[PDB]
Amino acid sequence: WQEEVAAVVVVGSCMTDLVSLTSRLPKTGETIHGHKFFIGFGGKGANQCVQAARLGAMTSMVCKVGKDSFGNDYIENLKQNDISTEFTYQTKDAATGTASIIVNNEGQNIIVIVAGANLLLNTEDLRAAANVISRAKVMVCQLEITPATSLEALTMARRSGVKTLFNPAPAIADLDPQFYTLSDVFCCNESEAEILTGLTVGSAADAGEAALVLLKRGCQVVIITLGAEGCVVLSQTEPEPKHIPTEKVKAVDTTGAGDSFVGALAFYLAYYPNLSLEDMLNRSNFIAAVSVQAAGTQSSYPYKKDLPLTLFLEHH
Amino acid sequence: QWQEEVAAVVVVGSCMTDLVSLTSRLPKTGETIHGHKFFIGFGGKGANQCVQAARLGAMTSMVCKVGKDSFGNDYIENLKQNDISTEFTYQTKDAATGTASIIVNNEGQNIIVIVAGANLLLNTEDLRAAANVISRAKVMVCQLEITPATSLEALTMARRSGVKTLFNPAPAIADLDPQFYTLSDVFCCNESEAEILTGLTVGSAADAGEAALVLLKRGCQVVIITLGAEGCVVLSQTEPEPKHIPTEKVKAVDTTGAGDSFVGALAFYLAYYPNLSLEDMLNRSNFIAAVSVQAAGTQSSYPYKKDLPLTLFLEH
Ligand SMILES: Nc1ncnc2c1ncn2[C@@H]1O[C@H](COP(=O)(O)OP(=O)(O)CP(=O)(O)O)[C@@H](O)[C@H]1O
Ligand SMILES: Nc1ncnc2c1ncn2[C@@H]1O[C@H](COP(=O)(O)OP(=O)(O)CP(=O)(O)O)[C@@H](O)[C@H]1O
Ligand SMILES: [Cl-]
Ligand SMILES: [Cl-]
Ligand SMILES: [Cl-]
Ligand code: NA
Ligand code: NA
Ligand code: NA
Ligand code: NA
Repeated sequence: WQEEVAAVVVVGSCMTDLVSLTSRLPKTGETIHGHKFFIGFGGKGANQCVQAARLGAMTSMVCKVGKDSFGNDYIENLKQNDISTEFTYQTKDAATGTASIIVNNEGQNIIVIVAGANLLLNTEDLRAAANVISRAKVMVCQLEITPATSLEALTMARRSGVKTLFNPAPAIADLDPQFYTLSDVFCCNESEAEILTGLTVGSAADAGEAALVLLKRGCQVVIITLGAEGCVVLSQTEPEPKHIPTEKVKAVDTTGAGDSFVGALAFYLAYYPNLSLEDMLNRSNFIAAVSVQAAGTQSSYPYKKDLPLTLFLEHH
Repeated sequence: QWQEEVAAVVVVGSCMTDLVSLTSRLPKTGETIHGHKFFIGFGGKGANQCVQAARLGAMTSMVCKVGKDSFGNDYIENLKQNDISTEFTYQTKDAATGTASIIVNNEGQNIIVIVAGANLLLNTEDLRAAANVISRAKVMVCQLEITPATSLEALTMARRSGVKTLFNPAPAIADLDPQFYTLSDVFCCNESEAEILTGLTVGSAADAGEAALVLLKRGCQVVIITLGAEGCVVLSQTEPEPKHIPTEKVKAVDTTGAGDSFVGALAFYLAYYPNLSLEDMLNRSNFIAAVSVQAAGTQSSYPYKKDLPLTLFLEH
């Protein structure tokens, strides 16, 4: 008997985060000593997948890691979060992707990303995932893997009528035009928006303007997250920007909040399709805001059993 | 056991996992950059020294503390692969294995963040359980990448048993307890360490000669200051006139870890060739350290006895 399908498929990155906490950031040629080191699980794709899974989504992570200790440990992390690893591949040709992060006591950081194995996730690897993709409700992609691969995944999703949620992160100024036209929901932050559009974006009104450019490039729904100001949304049917504020909380660590938001949104798009988009975004704001109230990235992302029941009910 | 060969060189000191990312530029505050390769290597001054000695044929034992974690288990396998005893390599769940996060551009310039972690939990009770191995050694080597009190106690234990002490005050500490000098049979440091320890400007063999005498007068029996490509300068209580021992000119590939190669070669000679003159030991140690600078990769650059000329192992 054919079992429950994954409703949320994430094609994207897994990165081992190698974090050192220090009291100052080093300069060229310097050695410095920090006071704490830890390994965390990151990568935009996996962050998003994990948030959606913890909310109860059945998910499948399509990604490539290394045939190495960090890749075996990432696979176990996915499984622990009840994520299908059927299309989590391993390769000996490159190490699992890494992010080396140095963070001083003011939260300023230096980051060196080596994408590694993530970049060897190829179009044949996606084709083997075709039946899972075609049965999904939502496909989520970012800009951490090879762009040809992500383009293919969005293409495959469209061909089966699967909703596409694209997060253009990290952003680049000459993004292939297809990424706008293949996105049903296009979601980025202020700094990404500024890179994509060339406009200065430092307010919800500014984000409104930038969103309109992204819409005219061929997006259907455009969401710009705004940190503690919440998010702003527009769409082809309602092109007037709608600012969706979020209640004032005292942040502990905002790292990974955007991924929390996107994963929440993927969950809602997949399991609650009749909610209004404004409702989905209020809920996604809420969930991301819970994540900013805890340290870490993925270890901050809330589970369904710790969130209020009202986040899982149909509209009042 | 008593009639068989025991560890002649016991190193009480540090082990660090090197987390290396290759990039084309070094990042600055706030920046995220991408590199093109990530790999894991083995470092820490104590383990580096031990590895060089072992490779030259010494029977060695590494007294150190790593984490009860993957990097600790791997560090232990690295020690064993290099025929080093890990009887007193401890593992703790209370901190992670020491790490060095190293970012290296294409010119070989680097930023390095060290988190000493587990190395700082090596304590006097750990040394007490190692007391019999320490007491039976010919040479005990320590540095300053563990708690200084612990290196001091190791030095003390060695002196109580008549074991030769080789102290590398690296990285240096400006208010180093005076007892360290009185417990050091051979005190070996580099120019920049000598400057921190003495307050003198040290940028030449002649400057080093002066700083060395300051160190000798603090109570060291022998003082050696390494000088990079200029070789080393040595003095002793018996012969307080500086002797500059040059090294033949080679084309360096990577000098990282050269001082540890020199120290480990010296420990080897002190333990297995005690009838050589010191000048001879230092000529040979310069040579071996100069071999290491001609290859990439720190411990992976440290030569083995079978690849070195026969003249390095001939007797008095
Ligand atoms: N300080 C805060 N208070 C409440 N919610 C916050 C918040 N910072 C972030 N969020 C929530 O997380 C969402 C994503 O924020 P954003 O994309 O700005 O995240 P990010 O990962 O770039 C970290 P940051 O916002 O600190 O730069 C926001 O839409 C909001 O819902
Ligand atoms: N360029 C070079 N050519 C030949 N031998 C070298 C060398 N650099 C270092 N060595 C050898 O290594 C020994 C230790 O040198 P030093 O203590 O300066 O190493 P180090 O680990 O501090 C790196 P660096 O010397 O580049 O600053 C020297 O005494 C010498 O024998
Ligand atoms: Cl610190
Ligand atoms: Cl692109
Ligand atoms: Cl004494
Ligand atoms: Na983001
Ligand atoms: Na958080
Ligand atoms: Na040194
Ligand atoms: Na070298």
